Amino acid sequence: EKKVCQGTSNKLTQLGTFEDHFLSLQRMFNNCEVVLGNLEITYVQRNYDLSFLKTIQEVAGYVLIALNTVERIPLENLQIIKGNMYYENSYALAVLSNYDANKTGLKELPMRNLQEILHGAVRFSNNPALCNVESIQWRDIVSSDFLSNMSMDFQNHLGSCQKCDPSCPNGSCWGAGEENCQKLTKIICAQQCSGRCRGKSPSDCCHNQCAAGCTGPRESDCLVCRKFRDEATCKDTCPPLMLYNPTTYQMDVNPEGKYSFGATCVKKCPRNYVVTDHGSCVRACGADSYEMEEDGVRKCKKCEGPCRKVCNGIGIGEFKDSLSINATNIKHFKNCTSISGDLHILPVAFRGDSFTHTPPLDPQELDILKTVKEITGFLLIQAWPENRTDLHAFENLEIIRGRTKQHGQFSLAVVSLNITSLGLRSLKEISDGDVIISGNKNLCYANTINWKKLFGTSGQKTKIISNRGENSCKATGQVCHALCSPEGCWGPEPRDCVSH
Amino acid sequence: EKKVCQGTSNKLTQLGTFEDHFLSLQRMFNNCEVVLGNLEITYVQRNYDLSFLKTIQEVAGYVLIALNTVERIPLENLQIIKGNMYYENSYALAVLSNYDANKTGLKELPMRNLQEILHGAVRFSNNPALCNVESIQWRDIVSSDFLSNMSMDFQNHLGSCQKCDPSCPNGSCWGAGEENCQKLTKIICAQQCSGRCRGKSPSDCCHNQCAAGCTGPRESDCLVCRKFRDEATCKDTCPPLMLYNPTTYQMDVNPEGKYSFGATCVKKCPRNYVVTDHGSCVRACGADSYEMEEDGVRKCKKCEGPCRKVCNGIGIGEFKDSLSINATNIKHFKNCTSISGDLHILPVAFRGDSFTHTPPLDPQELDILKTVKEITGFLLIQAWPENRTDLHAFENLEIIRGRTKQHGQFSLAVVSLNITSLGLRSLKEISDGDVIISGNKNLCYANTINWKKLFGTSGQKTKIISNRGENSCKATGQVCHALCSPEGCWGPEPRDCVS
Amino acid sequence: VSITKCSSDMNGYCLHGQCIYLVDMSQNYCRCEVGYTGVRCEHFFLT
Amino acid sequence: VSITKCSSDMNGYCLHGQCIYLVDMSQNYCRCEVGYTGVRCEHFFLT
Ligand SMILES: *[C@@H]1O[C@H](CO)[C@@H](O)[C@H](O)[C@H]1NC(C)=O
Ligand SMILES: *[C@@H]1O[C@H](CO)[C@@H](O)[C@H](O)[C@H]1NC(C)=O
Repeated sequence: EKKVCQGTSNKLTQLGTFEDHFLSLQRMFNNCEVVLGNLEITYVQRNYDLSFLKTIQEVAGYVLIALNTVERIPLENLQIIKGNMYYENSYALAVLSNYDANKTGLKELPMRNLQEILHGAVRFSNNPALCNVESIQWRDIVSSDFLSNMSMDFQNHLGSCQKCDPSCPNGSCWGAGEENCQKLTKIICAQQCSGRCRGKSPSDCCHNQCAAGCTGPRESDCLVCRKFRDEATCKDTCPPLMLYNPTTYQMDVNPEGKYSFGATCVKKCPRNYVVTDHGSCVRACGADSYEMEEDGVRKCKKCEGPCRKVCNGIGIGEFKDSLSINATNIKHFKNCTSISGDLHILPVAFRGDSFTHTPPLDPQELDILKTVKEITGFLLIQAWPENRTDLHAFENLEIIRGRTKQHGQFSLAVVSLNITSLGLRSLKEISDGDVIISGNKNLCYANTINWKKLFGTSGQKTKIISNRGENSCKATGQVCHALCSPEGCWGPEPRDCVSH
Repeated sequence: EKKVCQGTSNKLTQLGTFEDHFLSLQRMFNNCEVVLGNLEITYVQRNYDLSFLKTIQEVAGYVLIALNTVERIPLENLQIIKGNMYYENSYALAVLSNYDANKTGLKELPMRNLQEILHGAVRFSNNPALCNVESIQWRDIVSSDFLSNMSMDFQNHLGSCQKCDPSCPNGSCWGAGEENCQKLTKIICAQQCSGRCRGKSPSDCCHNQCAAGCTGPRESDCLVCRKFRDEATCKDTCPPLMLYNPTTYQMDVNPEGKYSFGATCVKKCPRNYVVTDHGSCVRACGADSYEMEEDGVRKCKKCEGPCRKVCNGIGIGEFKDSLSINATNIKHFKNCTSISGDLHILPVAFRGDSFTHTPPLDPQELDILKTVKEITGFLLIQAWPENRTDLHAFENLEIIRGRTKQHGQFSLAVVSLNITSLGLRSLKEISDGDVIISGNKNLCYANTINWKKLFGTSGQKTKIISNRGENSCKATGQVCHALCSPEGCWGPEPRDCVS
Repeated sequence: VSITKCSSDMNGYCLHGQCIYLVDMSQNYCRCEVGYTGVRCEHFFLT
Repeated sequence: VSITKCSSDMNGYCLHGQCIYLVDMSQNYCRCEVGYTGVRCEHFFLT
């Protein structure tokens, strides 16, 4: 139910003049209150307003705050860093090098409501103008098992900051106002207590499935849920669809049983996803398993016999930190019919990347992908062999399911190409996600197809811009063949037509 | 872990003489620590030692202490009555009419360790010599709900019962001495306690899955586990074999994963029971599934499509409290090939019962049992058409899994028949449980078979008694056919040879 | 007397036993013969 | 004082951008052109 934003993993990388960087940060984290990836506050210059940061309450990955000459950063209601991915493989939060030429950088970081970081540590360094950050006691927030990798360059050369209000215990505050007092909920509980209490009162002690704390003892009163949430409650595991009966020694259906999707327990899995028999929504079935459709449900089933190659996507498994398909990994897709993930075709493959020790890619090897008919995630094509006129290698591709989408939105992207036509003759369904066709200076026939009949969800949009103008293509005769103009065409030839 | 015993459900029926009744009860509850069924202490007279009851620590069904004239029933270490089954549909513990003509009877019921009854109410009535038990504050022991309908009629006519020791709280005890004081783990608890408590202080609460109490404040500290016991840790559900990953939308393997067996969490399912992909040890796979042997274990596997019909046995489903297969229920066994449960054939079916409103059974309707090839439990045949010479309908029975046993011991009982041969031609395995063949006056061809080859679990026994003598069977020519192997025969004709 | 004989409308209740009437509970139970168990003396047990 | 520029060897680290050196971390990163995101100016971004 909570508003949702993806996040950024650009790390210390900048996008454009610092203006454009700020615009991208605002655009992404505007009205966002749960960050599904990483929160990255970088290159934020002074005289720029970071008001929208107030909405953020939860971050799954790491939070980086670096290179900011802006004075205040209002992450006031952020309550949890789940540390599902680290910065430098060790830090769940890192506020680094937020300083200026005249030592006039970051000054205020009123994170009054942060109480827990499940996994990871934090690191502070080169914080010359940051005030009152020294006072913070991080033994409360961070789990004990990480206190070792915990780095701490708490030193202030300026030393011109208002101290902590008497309402702040142990003189620990994130700022000035007594509202910035560091509320503590970890060790100051009781011996019997294990959950993060409200206070040293053993009565005011919280559930284990509580994360930051609680407003009441029961699990519905948890501030943040530790693992899963079911509607308004928090659970270690989502309620099973069927429970064991100790008396009858048999299985019996659970009424409160719901399916497992992400960190949520939902009564129905999303349509493009797969349902496992255990009762959870999965993005891909493991090896020796395949996807079928049975009685309205796409389900994983164990296979003995034909099956197929695993055919993991780019960014997954073998291709862990692979930017594009190329000679080092092109052989693994020999007879792949379904792609368990994403495909990225980038110019670096054809040029070659010495830094990743990648040799150039022969264009002719792309034909290996002719056998692919299904892609479970998204297909991004930013480079293509100049000599070819269409996306010939995907002539037999039939469906893209959009389980994983580029930037959380796009399942098909074809950009920056010299192709005259698309040639996706066998394409029939884009289950979810938007389709961008842009920057293709010689492309013409893309505007004839009614993409809405290839879409499986109301709301999927198509953005077709910055290609060869339709009037110019009509003038040059680059239009669909006349024997086949009911629905459109992927190119000039009758075969490239669709309805025919 | 703890020694178990099945239990009794005879209610207030008397089994033979008072001595025979006592002997059956002694056989049942000797050395027993966990009653998996009901604890029925009835018709136990004076000068009979009930000391073997001191070992009982847990009862899963109900406890019925009735019609006893014995002075003391030493249920000193009983801690929990789960109440999975109720007496008269409303009482978990019922102590009723324990007196004689001279109004002599039960005096001491020293249940100094009974702290909880999970489900069910309690009833005490017409016990005229019961001492000290009146003082017990059952509000600590019983659940809050069922407290609604608890029938307490305490009336010790004598009054010559010793008074509870002063140390007992609120003057409440189970008997004489500081020993038999009442122990409180519910009403004495702290404010807003999770479940129960070891002390009055707010830091003395128990974990919500502690049942009777706790030695400390942890889940491993519980005296009794509420739901599941994962090897000395009380838990709501056994650790799932696999865990969902919220970050990577895929399933992962749980190292702490654990199979379910009753209320216990076990690293491996027992021998004869079958494991589901859920990580649960069941006695029978559903009609949606079938049993097979993968990786050396029998597991449930989802059907290909054309599976075989599976039917619930006697005692379950539409056959809830049916004594035997009978003209009302025979229809539902038409095309079944596997029986999830038991099969009882009793003379009441052939004779007809007025009280269950059931007509007599047509004998040839038994013929619709020729389609049965597997029974997950036991086969109890106490009656058969007197003018048929073998068990015809069970000619195609192939396996008796014996996951459920009669009296907890027998998986095949053939009692009091005029059959001359067994005729169990297709039987190849009796997986577990002992076999009894008794009272069949005309039966031959029973000792010829090497029953050990049929058995699949070490320790299985054969008791063939009170049948037509082997010497008599051989004298007038009732020996296996010449074609039969030395391994034996089920009958006289050539098709009756074994294997 | 607290245990009596059942009325004639209860001849066939006890399959392998005799019928007894418990007055304190106003209910009809059975005294089973030797070697037989169950409320209505249904089953056969090895002594 | 807070950034510098990268060596000649790091010509192709930024696919669509210019290399930066960050002095406090002693690390190297990218300044991507308008419309390109990622640590190495990898993918094209919506607008
Ligand atoms: C009960 O068990 C003990 C040993 O465990 C044995 O000595 C005794 O004879 C047993 N009694 C009966 C009736 O089985
Ligand atoms: C006593 O209360 C229980 C509550 O579950 C109920 O099931 C039962 O029927 C009640 N007793 C009677 C005689 O109705």
